[PDB]
Amino acid sequence: GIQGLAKLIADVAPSAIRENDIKSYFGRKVAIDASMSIYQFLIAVRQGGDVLQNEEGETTSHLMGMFYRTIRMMENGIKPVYVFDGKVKVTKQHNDECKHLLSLMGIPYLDAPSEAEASCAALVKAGKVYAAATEDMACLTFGSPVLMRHLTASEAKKLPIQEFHLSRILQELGLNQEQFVDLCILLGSDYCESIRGIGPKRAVDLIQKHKSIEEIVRRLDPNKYPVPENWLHKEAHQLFLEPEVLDPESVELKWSEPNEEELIKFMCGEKQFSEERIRSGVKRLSKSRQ
DNA sequence: CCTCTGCCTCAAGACGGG
DNA sequence: GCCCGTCC
DNA sequence: ACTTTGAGGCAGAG
Ligand SMILES: [K+]
Repeated sequence: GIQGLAKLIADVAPSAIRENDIKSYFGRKVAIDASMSIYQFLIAVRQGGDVLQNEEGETTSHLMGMFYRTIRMMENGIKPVYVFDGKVKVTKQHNDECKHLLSLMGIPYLDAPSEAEASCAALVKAGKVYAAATEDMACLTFGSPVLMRHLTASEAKKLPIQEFHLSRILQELGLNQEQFVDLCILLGSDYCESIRGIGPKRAVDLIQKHKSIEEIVRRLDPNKYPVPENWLHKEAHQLFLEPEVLDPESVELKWSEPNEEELIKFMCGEKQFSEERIRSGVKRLSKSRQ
């Protein structure tokens, strides 16, 4: 994520956030970070202090969450493509099992060379999907034209679906993508440190005036705002600006009919899900394809 | 105003019966 | 609708 | 990660 970026946009560029009804997204395609969704299911889907599992002790919380959340999206007319991270722990077995489930459900997935969010952003840039459905605002820093929050949130949570439009953010802040990347570094990114004493108000002001972190460092008073030693801001800038990403043209994205017979063998025979519940889910999925 | 830091509170997936 | 036990 | 974890809201110092 980017520390304080969503709050900043709401505070200073609220017109960049559009809130629309779920019905308005019927038929839209979205990219989703599979690795993060697996991680979240391992945390959320718990019983008695442990993940759901079959009698052999093999985890199934990830399968449970992926199976029903995907069906709910398709019931809303939203077609997801899942993006797996490239180069509580998400294991290779978790990924392989979720990929197997997705293939049997007829849901496309892709392997990112590196960051899943950056490859999600690349898919939106190429027009392959409408938006990245994520809470990670760094997807904007990777250049995603549209980010959508709370798309999969249950109705009970009463969280409105929010579209963040990158072009509007840049227009309101008066910045280009390169300057926006430097601003996100000053706000606080996973890749490198931020300058102590420089928060969201001063970072926006300094980026608008000086236009680059390099220029900012020269202008700043070293005594008042010392930078961290061996600051990797040039490296982080490059990771956001030119990330290693998949080729959106490489793989054709297709949503196909689920394979109920194989889903029963895998989810019920092996993973010991209730057959009644799996068949009910498959029927909802088939109905949503209409 | 602005940015910390420390203290605090509470959500964290989906389903289905009542 | 919500509450809350259960899912595996 | 619910016999825990962590993100965010708040108040006040500097
Ligand atoms: K800082």
